[PDB]
Amino acid sequence: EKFKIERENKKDKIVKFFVENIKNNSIKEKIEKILAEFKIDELIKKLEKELKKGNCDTEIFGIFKKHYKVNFDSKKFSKKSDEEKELYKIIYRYLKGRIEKILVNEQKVRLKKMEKIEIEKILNESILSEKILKRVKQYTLEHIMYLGKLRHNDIDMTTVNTDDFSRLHAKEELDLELITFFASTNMELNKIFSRENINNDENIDFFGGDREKNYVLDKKILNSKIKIIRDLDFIDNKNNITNNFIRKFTKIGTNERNRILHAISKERDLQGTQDDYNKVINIIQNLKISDEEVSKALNLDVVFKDKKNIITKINDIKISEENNNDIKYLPSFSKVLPEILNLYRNNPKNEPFDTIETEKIVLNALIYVNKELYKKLILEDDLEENESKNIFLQELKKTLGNIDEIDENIIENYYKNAQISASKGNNKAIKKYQKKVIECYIGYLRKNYEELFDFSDFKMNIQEIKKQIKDINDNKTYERITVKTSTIVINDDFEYIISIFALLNSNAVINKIRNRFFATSVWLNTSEYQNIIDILDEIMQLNCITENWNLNLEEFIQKMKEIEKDRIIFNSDFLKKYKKEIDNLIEDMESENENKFQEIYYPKERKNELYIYKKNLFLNIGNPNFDKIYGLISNDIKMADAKFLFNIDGKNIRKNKISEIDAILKNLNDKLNGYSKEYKEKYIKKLKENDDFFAKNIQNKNYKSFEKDYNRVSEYKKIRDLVEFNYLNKIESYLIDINWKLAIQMARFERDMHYIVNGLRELGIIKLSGYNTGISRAYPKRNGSDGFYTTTAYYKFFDEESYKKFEKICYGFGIDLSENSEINKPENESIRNYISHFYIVRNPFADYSIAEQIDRVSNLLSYSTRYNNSTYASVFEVFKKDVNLDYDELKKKFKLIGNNDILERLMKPKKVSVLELESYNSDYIKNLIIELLTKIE
RNA sequence: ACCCCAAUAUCGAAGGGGACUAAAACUAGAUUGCUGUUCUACCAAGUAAUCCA
RNA sequence: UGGAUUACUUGGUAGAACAGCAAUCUAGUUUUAGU
Repeated sequence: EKFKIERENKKDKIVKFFVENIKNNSIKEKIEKILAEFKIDELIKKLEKELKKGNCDTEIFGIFKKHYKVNFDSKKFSKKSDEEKELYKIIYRYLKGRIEKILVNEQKVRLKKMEKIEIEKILNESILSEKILKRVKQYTLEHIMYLGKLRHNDIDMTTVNTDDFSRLHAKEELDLELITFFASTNMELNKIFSRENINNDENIDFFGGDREKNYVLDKKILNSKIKIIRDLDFIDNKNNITNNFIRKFTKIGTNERNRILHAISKERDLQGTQDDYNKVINIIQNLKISDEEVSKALNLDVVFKDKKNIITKINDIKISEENNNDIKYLPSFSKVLPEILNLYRNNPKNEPFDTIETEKIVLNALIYVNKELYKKLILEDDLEENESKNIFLQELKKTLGNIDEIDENIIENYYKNAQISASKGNNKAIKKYQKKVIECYIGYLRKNYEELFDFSDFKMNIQEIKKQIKDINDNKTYERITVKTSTIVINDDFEYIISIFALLNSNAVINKIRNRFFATSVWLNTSEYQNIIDILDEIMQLNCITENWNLNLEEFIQKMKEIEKDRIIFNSDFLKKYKKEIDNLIEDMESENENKFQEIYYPKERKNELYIYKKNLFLNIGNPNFDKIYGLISNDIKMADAKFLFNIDGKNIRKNKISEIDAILKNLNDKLNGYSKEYKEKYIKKLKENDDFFAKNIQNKNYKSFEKDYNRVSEYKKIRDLVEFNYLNKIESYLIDINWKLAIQMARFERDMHYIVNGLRELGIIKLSGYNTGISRAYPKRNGSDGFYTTTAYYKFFDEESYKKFEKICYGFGIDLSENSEINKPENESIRNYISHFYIVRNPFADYSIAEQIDRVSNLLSYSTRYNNSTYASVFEVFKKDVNLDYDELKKKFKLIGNNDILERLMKPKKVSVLELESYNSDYIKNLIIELLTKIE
């Protein structure tokens, strides 16, 4: 409620005053010649006299305003201008905020904690002048960026609604993510290509300044990788490059990032763009990878041989695309499943079959039919004007609510009444509601079905020996009866470029931009980003040379074959690397009775004969950074025993004790729902010193026999992770998350350097400008000086004096645009090149710690006060998946390049259960996160 | 622990919001363990051929 | 008669495709209560 009741060319003439007076360095004298007029240190004395009573209430600000009336003339004794009156305003309101915070501090010296701040202990501080200059700078900076934001997005300022502080506050948080996604495809497409010459081992900018002689790299590319590019018509036979990188994928790539960075919402580009037959190629790639229902020969079409028309009735159930909100309220399939199994064991029309292994076939054929049926009876949508025996949900509303009540939310309101009754001390209400809905669905099933539960006719494993053997061994069986299991259309080029980018990145990068097309569409309540939110949901669900055209397990033969062949992509280099690393693991330096890696890496005949396939080793031989990541886990791998299969005490874990611990942790997650945490804590600690009421629980021997079994399953899962190489994925995950999270704020700074230039062009301070097309950088750099104010920036200036005045102003705010000042350092000593080109994943540990770059981005974003701790809070949420954060320590002020013993008080061992146990790999992943951030070698 | 709120250089704004705390269903994912069907490889016991007799 | 080139029977094991269940964590949506 600040801007649009004021600033009628009046705040503008105050900001225009403060800018050219911070430039001339005058406020740091004005502030003390003004604040000396405030008389202090007797007000402190009468504050001491009133706190000698111990008031801390509504009688103190009157004393402060009375002393203000003594000092400042409350009568209009003077004729000061609006600027100096606003300095008075800022100082008086800041002192008001400090005195209310010191009164809540005086409250917080006599309560149960005594954090002390004495009043006379702080005088020569921000009281005199430390932070009020920062306050004036933040005021002027917020108004300059506020002007430049509206100028950038070409908004008429007079017609600004408050609603456009919600329409536009979310369409650029999405654009930071759409720029950080646009540059992590620039590094993925540098692992495919390089330049024509061998000596260039750097990155290309495909999206921007284009260049010819850009050809394939014959390493690190897989058949699944090269097949996508070969199917997208990027490469032809003999691996040459087609002319779609000069007419189709280049031009459509650069225009999108131009329209995102420059915020050009002018029109659509041209009709000469990606038309529909250029999109059917990507449609074909999405078609030929998804699963076919005909390709499901594994729920065994011998269970429904004589019932081969009930599923035609199932497939004739009509559904429509409402995706209704009456699915949040019905309990899910996990609760109706035991009752459907018990209904199968209630039918008096079927018998004990042959034995215990005949009917597991039948149950695994039947649960897939019941699970897909439950989502077609709910979604059974609207109908014509003679439909008598009707849908499931109307009997549900008939059981919940009375008649003349069908067109009203009785399900929603009845769940809300059950939840209100739950919140008044009646914990049973939600389970009672779920049991009523379940018995309603059971009563609906028994009268319209159970002909599908009729298993009178049965073959007692007598012909299903060779029923499906004869069904597969014979071809042309067109009557593979299926389940339909409820189209991909791309509209415009934004969809067309994000889909191609989304089939070129890792499966965690799409979760970063799917959730941001989601949370933007929830914020605006629209449905514009709906064709993109589901194309990203079908590509996240897709995750030929597997064993046919793949691993022979005799590694002499295939390396010799693909040496003498010059399965073509299976280069002998990666096979020899895989060979060498497994040989490094299995070679017993302790050459004794020790073959502990048997059946894990080799099938009972080792030493260069046979080698078992592993996918968390073979999918890390190939990235160009492998041996740096691999070096700090390999000694931990080569020292863990084989307690897995060598003894009884590792097969009693794979069969019995894991399920017992899950059963104990499933009979408390249902006993302890809907209770406050004080009750759960006073019960969860009595479970530790229990001496008679663990026998009423699942196991016995109250807590020692549970913790020993938890320790044994814990060390089993310790050993399973490293021998399967389940830490070479966590490290790559951490590196790509940290580099993503730093490139976010490095794009934010590039946006704010547009807002600065626009907000100071409106104010007439950096006037006589111009627009230079093609280059997409806000400010000029000294790269190619003596005339650098014109060319190397999106905005042109007039003379060099205008750029020098602009640089003086930005240095006054705290943004240094000089030579070599952590911005214009030449290569990789600038933050803009080490992070906006993704070198934390491409080349780790190279001359910089990770924790020494978090500081260099948390200090480049220190010119604003709202960005305070916006990087220690944004980066350290990556690690909450594996360690606990201490947020009270993390909101404070610190640094990481020095300040020893700080990564131990900022993160804790992840203590996890609903019995509050500790995690199985807490210490190892904690020490591995600490050593990843700080290693310089 | 930060932002905004007036008759405002100042005059019960000597206050009030964002906000936290806890609990439900539903959705999506990662790891581990289990169940079912096909395909492949390895090891062990068995049935059935010369050859050495 | 024993070593030996053979074909298939179950039986541990291990990989790949698909379907289902349970535990732990993470992100989200709708909602309830109180301060």
